[PDB]
Amino acid sequence: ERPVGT
Amino acid sequence: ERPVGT
Amino acid sequence: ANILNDWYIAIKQQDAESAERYFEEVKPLFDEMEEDQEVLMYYSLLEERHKMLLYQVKGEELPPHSYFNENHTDHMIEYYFFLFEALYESHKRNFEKAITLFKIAEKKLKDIPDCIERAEFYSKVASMYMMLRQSLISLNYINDSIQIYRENEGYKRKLATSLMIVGQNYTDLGLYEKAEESFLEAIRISRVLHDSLFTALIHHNLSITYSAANRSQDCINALKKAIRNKEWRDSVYYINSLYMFLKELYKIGDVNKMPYYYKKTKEYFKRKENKVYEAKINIIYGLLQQRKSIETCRGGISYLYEVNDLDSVFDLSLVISEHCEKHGLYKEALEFSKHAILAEEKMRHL
Amino acid sequence: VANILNDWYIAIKQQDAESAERYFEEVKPDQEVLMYYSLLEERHKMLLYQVKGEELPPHSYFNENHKTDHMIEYYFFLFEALYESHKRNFEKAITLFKIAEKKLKDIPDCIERAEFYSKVASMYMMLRQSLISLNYINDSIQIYRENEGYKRKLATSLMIVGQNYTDLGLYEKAEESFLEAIRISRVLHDSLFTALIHHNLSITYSAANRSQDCINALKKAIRNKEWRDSVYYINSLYMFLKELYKIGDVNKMPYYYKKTKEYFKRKENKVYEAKINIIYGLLQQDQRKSIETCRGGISYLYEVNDLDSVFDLSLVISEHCEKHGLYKEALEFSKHAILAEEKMRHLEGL
Repeated sequence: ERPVGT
Repeated sequence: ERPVGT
Repeated sequence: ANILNDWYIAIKQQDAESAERYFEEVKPLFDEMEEDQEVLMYYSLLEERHKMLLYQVKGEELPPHSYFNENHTDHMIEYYFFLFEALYESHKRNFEKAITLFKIAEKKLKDIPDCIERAEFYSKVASMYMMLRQSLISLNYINDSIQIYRENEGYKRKLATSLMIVGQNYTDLGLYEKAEESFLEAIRISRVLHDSLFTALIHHNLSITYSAANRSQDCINALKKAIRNKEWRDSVYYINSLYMFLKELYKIGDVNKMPYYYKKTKEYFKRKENKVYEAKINIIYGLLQQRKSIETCRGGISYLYEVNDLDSVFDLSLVISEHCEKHGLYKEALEFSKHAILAEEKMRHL
Repeated sequence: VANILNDWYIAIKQQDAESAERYFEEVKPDQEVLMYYSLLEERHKMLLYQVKGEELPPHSYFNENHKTDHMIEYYFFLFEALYESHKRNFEKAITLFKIAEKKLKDIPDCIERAEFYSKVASMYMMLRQSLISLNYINDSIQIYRENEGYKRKLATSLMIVGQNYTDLGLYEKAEESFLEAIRISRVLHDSLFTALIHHNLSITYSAANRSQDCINALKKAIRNKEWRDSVYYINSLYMFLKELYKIGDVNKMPYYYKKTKEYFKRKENKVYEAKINIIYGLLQQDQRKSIETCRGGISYLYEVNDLDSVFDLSLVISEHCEKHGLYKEALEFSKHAILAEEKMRHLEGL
């Protein structure tokens, strides 16, 4: 899963 | 396989 | 134009409240009024950038219409045009074009001396490379951004966001303790800032690190703190939390709590469209159904290859493989074991 | 003496093994320079291992040792980074490299910088850290390309570039790099180096499923008498057996297998013993014996931290089982391939 908000 | 001589 | 520069400063600070005020104030100045074409291009580029900001930090949906859908000589406006298009292609998982557009912008950046602009560029390149699990490259870039952000005032939101990239990079390197420390520092910053939506966002991303560390209850607890925020639940990112819930619940076998979160996914999809996470949720929940399960998993995996979401293919192929292995379906377990290798090798190729 | 030592070290930085061997014999006939001489004696043996395939001494100055000139400390950390890198203790190597990198900031020799970057790039390529390795080696190549006497270092560096490209799925670009390196060695009239580069090129052909090109390159390598006397001979013999196995030419393997036994009679190499045993175990007809041989070789490769071999051979074993309908075992080694690759990508020490 890739992080959000970057 | 990894190369040699480097 | 100075208003445009101030607006971009607010974007470079991730101050969405300032950004929206600049956007509302500059719109009359650009109602068939302003004549200079480079200023009109600057305003057109900043309008895209502002929408990307509102998506990044507020979880507001991106407009279907991009100025980049059909537009592809100030050395600044050219750097801006290539940088903002790299972001548009990066978000669409068109990483081949994004990397090229980034390298052109990096070359021009040699002639831009603004330290915040340089930190801004490095943090966007680091974000894309982290999306490819190119962790060391991403860290070298982001480490320069953090150095700048820590030594200048007004960039605490940017320091926090940067720490999330560091943490994910650490998580991709198996450095889960250092990854947790980075997210915790980001959390402190957001509580000092009194930004509870940002705090929810950081908790969601931290849940990815805990999940990768097999710290499942911490992962679920972090997701619970995120979904306690109402703005988060109303955002496009709500579905990401719901998906991480189902996957961690399935991993630990607490299937009795999965219908609860699954039903909320239906309520999200009732109002917001997100085909990537629809496929991902369908894959997870479908594992509870045997042959029907595999056919649904094949459709979801195939769609994720199509939109180039290889990290999800890698993630879910491991889960499907473990599921099939446990049920004695070794041929199908190997088939999705192989999808995970293929997804990972393709991710690293470029 | 100090001038002889620096000339001796310069010859090492040019990979001039003949000069280095003459300096060593000339200096062999109680100060800080004793550390300098002991440091250069280690480096010289690492060169002879690197370039001639001469065995490394059993006792190293580094295994059982304990401020000085800023140069002697840079050398101590760099040369120990090389010692830990070859033992696949990459965690320690990376740490020792970062210390040397800092001290190198106060060393103004551009060739020394090219020397450092090229050793860091080699280590990252061993971890399939391709982009980081390319950034380092590309800087070394520029320095070597603008300086006279460093044709061997340019050639060696192109092999690191080529391997990085092969790890990135860029097989045509990888071939180009090795071919440019081969031309350099023919210009140099260095037939041992030409054999060495052909061996490494054979890895790229194998990765590209160009099996006949792979075998042809290996044939050109083993024709060199010096190559056959080197420790690297077994690597070619192994690459022969593996490629003969892939294409089903089982009738030609007894010829090369007989050659491995003659190598192991004179030299110990448990890593390639395990690797050749796995190839041979794939020819075993008893399922149970075949898998136990693969398990023994793979598990031993985990023990010595040769995860690239685990990844490579587990894919070969998994494909072998897949073709024979043994899906449970195909998955078992499919899983080993993911584990090896994820751990290779991890840096749980640094």
